[PDB]
Amino acid sequence: GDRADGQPAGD
Amino acid sequence: DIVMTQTPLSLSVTIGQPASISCKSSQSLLHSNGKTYLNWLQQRPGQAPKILMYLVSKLDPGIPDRFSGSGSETDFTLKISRVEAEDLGVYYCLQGTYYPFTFGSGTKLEIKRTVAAPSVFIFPPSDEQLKSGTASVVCLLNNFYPREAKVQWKVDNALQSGNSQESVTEQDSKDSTYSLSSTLTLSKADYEKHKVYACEVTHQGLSSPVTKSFNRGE
Amino acid sequence: QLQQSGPELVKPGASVKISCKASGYSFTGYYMHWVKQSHVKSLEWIGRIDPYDGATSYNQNFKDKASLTVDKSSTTGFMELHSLTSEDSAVYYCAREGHWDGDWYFDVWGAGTTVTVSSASTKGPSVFPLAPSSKSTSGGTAALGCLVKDYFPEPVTVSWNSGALTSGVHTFPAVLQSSGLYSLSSVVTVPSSSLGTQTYICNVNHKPSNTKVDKKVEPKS
Repeated sequence: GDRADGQPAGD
Repeated sequence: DIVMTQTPLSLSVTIGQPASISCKSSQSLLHSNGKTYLNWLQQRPGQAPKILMYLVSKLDPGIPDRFSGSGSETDFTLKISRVEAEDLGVYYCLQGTYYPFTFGSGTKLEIKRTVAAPSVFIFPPSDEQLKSGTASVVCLLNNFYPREAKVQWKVDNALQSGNSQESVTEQDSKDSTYSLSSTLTLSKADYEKHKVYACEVTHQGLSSPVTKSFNRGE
Repeated sequence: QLQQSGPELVKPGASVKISCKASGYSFTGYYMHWVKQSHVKSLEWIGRIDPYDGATSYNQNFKDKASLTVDKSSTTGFMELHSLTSEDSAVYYCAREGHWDGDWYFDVWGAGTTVTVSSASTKGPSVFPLAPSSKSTSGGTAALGCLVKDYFPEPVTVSWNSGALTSGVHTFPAVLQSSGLYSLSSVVTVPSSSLGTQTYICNVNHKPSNTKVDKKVEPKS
């Protein structure tokens, strides 16, 4: 949906 | 924060032989969503870290397939089936399951290759430096293996102490060798008090010491 | 790729802001994270920023220490480090958290910014040729180089023929002199047969002091 995602340890 | 403990902390593997590095996490890295966020990175001398494997075992697409990873929820192993020269450097595990991200301490891999003796070179000081009042004499030992080498400075055949410094390169990522320089630094006055400047090099690839010398002002 | 700003000398107690210019991908599409590499080579995650809305998430150990901002119009991310002490000397990396085949991990890293915290003043190097001669020949090859003496702090950048000559170069780790200043040499091995036609120039850039030197290295005559 064009929004950044990443591995859960980032927040 | 999650503790990541790597073992061994260093190791040395002959070209063509297998390497294995393990990591243990202080808690399960299995997330609620069924994924296990355990990553492996390699850092070559002079470069940024680079992700090799994510999700325990999934190879980044630019990574050669001699790399593989395995693991449970808490213990993990990175394997290289046959190490190559470019596998040198420090290997890190990294968990991304629990905030905050945490890395292990790193495991330094040296690539063992055949014994190679240094090629030895010596450089008198430049006229430019002499003008300014000091003399650095540089002895260069190029592309040798393994890294241990002994350099001694002799001036008019008297052994020197206390007036030199040396440093050894990182391991070379192509040929797996090291190089070393040793620099003798005198005042211009002391430099001009002596004729013969020599470095004498010992290395297990040499059966006797090797000497490279010049006469001041030739 | 990601392009970080150059190295920094910082007085203790002072602050510095380092930057990380992104090119070739959609800036607001991916998290930008920052990682500290201490001289013992320990890596620690500092935090991340969402360049779309400026939202930050920090490692609790760096809460008072780092603040992440972003400039959308220049697709550049910034980390400011505050009230610096000896423990903040290190190499700082930025990294993009990218995606591949439906998963996320750090897939592009900047090259690192070295920060040295010191009340000493910066000082540019002196550069001297290490000329090839009969005492620096073996096997039909010649070694030559440059002595890069008496600078502060690390690092100094050495390249050869403006980056065109890389094969066979060794730029040694700096040594720390009794004066508290650094020195290093960079050497290259070349054909001895071509010393009469090729030109060898060592390019020395010590950014902390804004010192740049090019030294042509020739045989002694």
